[PDB]
Amino acid sequence: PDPVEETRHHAEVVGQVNELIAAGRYGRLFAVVHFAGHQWKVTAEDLILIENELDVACGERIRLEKVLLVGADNFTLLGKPLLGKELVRVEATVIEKTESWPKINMKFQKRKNYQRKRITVNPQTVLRINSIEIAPCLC
Amino acid sequence: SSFSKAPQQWATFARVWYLLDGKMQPPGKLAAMASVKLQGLHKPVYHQLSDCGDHVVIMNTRHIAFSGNKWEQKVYSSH
Amino acid sequence: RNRIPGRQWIGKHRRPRPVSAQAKQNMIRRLETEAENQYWLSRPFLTAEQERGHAAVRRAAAFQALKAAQAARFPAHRRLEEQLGHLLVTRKWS
Amino acid sequence: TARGTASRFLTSVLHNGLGRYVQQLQRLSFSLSRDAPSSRGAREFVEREVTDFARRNPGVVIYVNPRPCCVPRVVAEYLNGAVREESIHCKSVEEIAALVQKLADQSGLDVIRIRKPFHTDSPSIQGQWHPFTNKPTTLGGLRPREVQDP
Amino acid sequence: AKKGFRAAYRFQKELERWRLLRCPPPPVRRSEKPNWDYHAEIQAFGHRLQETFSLDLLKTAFVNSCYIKSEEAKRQKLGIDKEAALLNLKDNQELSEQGISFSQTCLTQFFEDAFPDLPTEGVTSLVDFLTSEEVVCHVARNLAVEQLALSAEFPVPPPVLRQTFFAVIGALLQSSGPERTALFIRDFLITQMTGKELFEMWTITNPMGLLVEELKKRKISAPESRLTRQSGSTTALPVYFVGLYCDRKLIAEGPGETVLVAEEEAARVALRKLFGFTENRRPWDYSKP
Amino acid sequence: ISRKWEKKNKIVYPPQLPGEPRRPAEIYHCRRQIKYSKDKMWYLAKLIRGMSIDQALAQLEFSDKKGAQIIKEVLLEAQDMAVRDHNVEFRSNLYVAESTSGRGQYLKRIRYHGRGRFGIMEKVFCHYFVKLVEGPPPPREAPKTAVAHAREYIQELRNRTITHAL
Amino acid sequence: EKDIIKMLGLEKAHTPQVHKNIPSVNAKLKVVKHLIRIKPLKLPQGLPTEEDMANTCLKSNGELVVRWLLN
Amino acid sequence: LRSRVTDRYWRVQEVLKHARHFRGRKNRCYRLAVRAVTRAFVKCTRARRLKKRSLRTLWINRITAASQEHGLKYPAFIINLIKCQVELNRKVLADLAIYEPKTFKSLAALAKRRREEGFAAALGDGKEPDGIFSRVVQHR
Amino acid sequence: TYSSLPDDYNCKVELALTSDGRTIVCYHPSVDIPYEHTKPIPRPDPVHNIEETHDLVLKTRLEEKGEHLEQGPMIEQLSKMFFTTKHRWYPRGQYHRRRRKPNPPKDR
Amino acid sequence: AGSQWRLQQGFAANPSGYGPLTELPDWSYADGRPAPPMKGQLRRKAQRE
Ligand SMILES: [K+]
Ligand SMILES: [Mg+2]
Ligand SMILES: [Mg+2]
Ligand SMILES: [Mg+2]
Ligand SMILES: [Mg+2]
Ligand SMILES: [Mg+2]
Repeated sequence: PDPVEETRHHAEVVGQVNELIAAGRYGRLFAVVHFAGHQWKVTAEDLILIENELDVACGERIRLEKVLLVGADNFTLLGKPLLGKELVRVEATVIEKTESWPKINMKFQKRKNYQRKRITVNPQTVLRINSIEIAPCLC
Repeated sequence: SSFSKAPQQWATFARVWYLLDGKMQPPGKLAAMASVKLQGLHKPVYHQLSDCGDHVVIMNTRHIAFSGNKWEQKVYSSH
Repeated sequence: RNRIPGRQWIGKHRRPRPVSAQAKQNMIRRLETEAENQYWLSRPFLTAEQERGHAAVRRAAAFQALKAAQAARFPAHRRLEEQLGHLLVTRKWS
Repeated sequence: TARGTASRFLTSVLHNGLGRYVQQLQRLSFSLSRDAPSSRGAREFVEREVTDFARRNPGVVIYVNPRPCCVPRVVAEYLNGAVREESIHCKSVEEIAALVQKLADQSGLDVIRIRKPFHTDSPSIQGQWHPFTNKPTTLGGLRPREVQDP
Repeated sequence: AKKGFRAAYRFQKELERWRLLRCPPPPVRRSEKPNWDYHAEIQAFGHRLQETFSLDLLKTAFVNSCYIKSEEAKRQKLGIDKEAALLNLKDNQELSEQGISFSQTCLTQFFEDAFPDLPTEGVTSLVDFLTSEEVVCHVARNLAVEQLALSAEFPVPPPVLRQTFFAVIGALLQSSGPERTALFIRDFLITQMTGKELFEMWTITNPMGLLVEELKKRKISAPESRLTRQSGSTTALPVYFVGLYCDRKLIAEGPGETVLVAEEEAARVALRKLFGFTENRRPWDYSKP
Repeated sequence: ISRKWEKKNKIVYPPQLPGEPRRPAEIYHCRRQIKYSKDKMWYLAKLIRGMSIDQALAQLEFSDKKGAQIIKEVLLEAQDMAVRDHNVEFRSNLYVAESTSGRGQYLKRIRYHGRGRFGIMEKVFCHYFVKLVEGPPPPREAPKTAVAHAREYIQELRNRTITHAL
Repeated sequence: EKDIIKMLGLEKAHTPQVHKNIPSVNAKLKVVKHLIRIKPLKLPQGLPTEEDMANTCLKSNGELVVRWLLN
Repeated sequence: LRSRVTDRYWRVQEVLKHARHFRGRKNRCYRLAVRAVTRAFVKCTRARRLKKRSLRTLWINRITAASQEHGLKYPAFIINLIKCQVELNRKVLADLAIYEPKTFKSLAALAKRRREEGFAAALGDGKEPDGIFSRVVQHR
Repeated sequence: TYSSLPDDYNCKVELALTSDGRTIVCYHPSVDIPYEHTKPIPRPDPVHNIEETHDLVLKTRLEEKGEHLEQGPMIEQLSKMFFTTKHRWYPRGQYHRRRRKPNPPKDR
Repeated sequence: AGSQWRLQQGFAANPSGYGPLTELPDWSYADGRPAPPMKGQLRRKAQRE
């Protein structure tokens, strides 16, 4: 399509979605958030297990801003490569700061009498994602 | 989809029958797409442990067209 | 039915393994990189005479620091707290 | 190995942290000795850190029972009913504080292999894939080689 | 005979383990175990839930009529007079009635405000499920309400345990404001429906019949069932998709093993969409009011 | 040696409250140091599992094994204990709940071959254990029908979930 | 060739290292010119000062940006 | 002073507790158990390394399966999505494929539109202004 | 009306780009199966098979006749019914039966 | 993949290289006060300096 008409059509779609998000006509929201080096597909009232220790006390409420993707039943917003902090707000609550089950790492070589056994206990953190909100500000 | 738990699982893992005509079609190109459907490599829910798999019905298999001189050169051997 | 005599990669008779189209491209990609490597080395900023001892104080200081650190190797101090701290083994609640 | 031990899914007890956060640790009981040299770490922890620890965590009840023993122990009970035995035998003061702090942050569920690093209820937003979610519909729902009734 | 004592004693630790496995001990209350101090637990109970309780109210809530009757039999058995103190111990019968009446009223207010389309029968099923036996007993047991409950025959019977849990609600109602107790209900009783779906808590047997009645209220004539998609009609595992069309407009679609099963599932989806109880619905708000 | 089967008859249960189901009787009996072999005695023991005492004696009446007579004596003397020592009426109302054979103490001898060689000979002794329970014999399980196989297979296909899903 | 790599600070692969363009360094690079990638260092904003030492970042194309992600 | 090992019962119990589920005489005899237990741990670590590879391979098959359903191959779906500066790993794309059929169509629709713009530039003189979706936005 | 993919099966995807350039939006509503593309419900398919009256003088008989075929003919009947092989319908030994977990973990 | 395209546009070959997806803090407190810096980010700003 001609870019002159393409830009004009894009304005209508953005306005239509902006009208839809401003009236609160969206249902459940899901978001793809980058956290601790991994990308999680996260919706409200979920749990995620973080493999690295965090310096957050239990019960604290934290906010995540690396939201790659957000969408609902009738619309979906893509980032390049991130969504602005003023558009989508995601909050999570720390629940458990625990240690992983004993994992075994052993190396063995034939007929050379070489055995190495070590047990790894990786500290872990469990997060509860409470709410995902979308602001109605969208150019 | 707001389906109940039982009918939701049944719909996702449903078996689907496909029809594939063979009128002047090489068996290799006929088998390439037929192998995918049998395994279930077309479902995004694929997994080898699961029993996902679709029936395939191939008709007009007498009219296949081997490319080149494979009608006289290719041999099938058994003991 | 047809065997490769002896080991299949050593000796007078080997495997006829040919070069592939992928292998040719890998050679060319490395050749193009090395062609650029020998161009940036062609024209130095300074000549051989202009670099005669331009950075020698730093080289001398670097060696002197190495001598100083290696000459400090000596047993560490021994204090009374280490010896008297062993008596805390039998500390009791009275 | 994973095939030898049991497994469980990532679960939070009583849907904790959704409406409000409740410290799942319930009580601790210290079994130390007043004369045993191996109980020195326990005794130093009680004099200094126990009083401050109780203030920070008002939801736990701390019991100290100095009795003749050789291996000091600390027993932690959680709300769901799990009791975890621990040994503080011959440890430094800061090691006891780290060990007790770790017991305060644990949910109390059994420490075994967790099959998935996430948990979700109703993940099928905007529908879940079924083999009919991307196939176009034919006029009249006719089969590929079906003859029309009229 | 090997010299030593560590080997001899360490095996006694193993012998006890085998005996327990072969003959498991009957469950006993936490009170009879060596570490127990009742007043300390009560104070910690209030701080754990971040609520302010009255110590007189809680101790009144944790004593059941079963315990009082059990005590009196012991007093008569020993022939020791304690009627002045034992008989003058208020039970939790009054508190439980206050808690149950308030909990049903508070839960109904939440659902009517959040789900305007739920009928009177539907909302009654929702509140009854959250205040049912299995849901409340599970919450009470995991909240250390069963550990502090004074009653005989441990483990506490489910009817008794539910009585004690709502007694705590009654104690909280008189200590803090009614709005504070409402948050307590939201945090520990509304959260029990997370993940669960309607018609798993409100069981009905004629979805098609109920759908037509609801459409009459909404002024829609009648649904019409049409077979949308199918895959295999002679196989032992057929798949059918029955869709409901009113005035030639699709409103629901459901799969199933057979047409009769799929058609009912189509009505289930229609009812879930009409009553505003789908799976895409806005998640329940838990933020501070 | 170990003797625990004999002591199982000394267990005294607490009295039953009225309205509870009637407790079926349990009689434990055994014989020690039988000259018959362990493996040979097992086939006879496997024969009479799950059958009532009257038909169990009938089958062992005509068996040609040397252990058939030994087992029949054990059942007959165990039946007398059930009707006299215990309050088990209807001496025909017993079924063999469990029967098995254990190994006893062996005697080692020398068996000669020739060329000055020898082999160690093991005199074989075995034990017999039988438990009789009052009541009609339980009904033997029939093979799974066609519908049962179909029900399990359809149920198996319905338990499937998306592996490594989210 | 191993020693020349070691004495040029190129022990770890895929880690950029800056060297002068004097003939003394170029003499060693010519020996191992088939094991390394050489690109010029570009300075769009010039040499960093003592104030902007901590904000420097080296892009892939071979330029050093003095001010990286301001504010 | 004759020193004898008395805790030998616990010496062999630490080994047999990991071999309780084996088949044959490896779950009872200690000599046969240690060789089985030692090989059990070695296979545990090597499979742990392969666990990441296998799951990555599984995701690509699901992405390819869900991309072919829209008529777009996997190689075209990935490179033409990166050109839109959408940094989604293969883990979440597989999850979007199964539980988000609508959204995965938009990503597939986005990739096809981006791909059709790349071909137009090559077909032209190369002086065509970058496509409305092909414009590069640099954050700095 | 421009779309890289047809709007006939899953949804009517409509892509757009924000004027700022940092966000890509897309309005993707569902598409519903039209009435003309569906066939009427085959309700009375086993109309007479389900409810058959043997006679009008005697009460109907629920006599489910059975053959109880041997293990041989039974397996080959089921395998042809479910389009599987015959090797998985045989039972297994006590060793495999006992090692199955009585209470497998359950999610959701 | 497509690392050749990213190098052409000036970005890193690996999306984890000095991009906006890595430098920025991944979490912060709800009230708004900044979170403590990452161990990795501090180390990466020491070799650059
Ligand atoms: K050779
Ligand atoms: Mg050879
Ligand atoms: Mg060769
Ligand atoms: Mg002789
Ligand atoms: Mg021998
Ligand atoms: Mg022998």
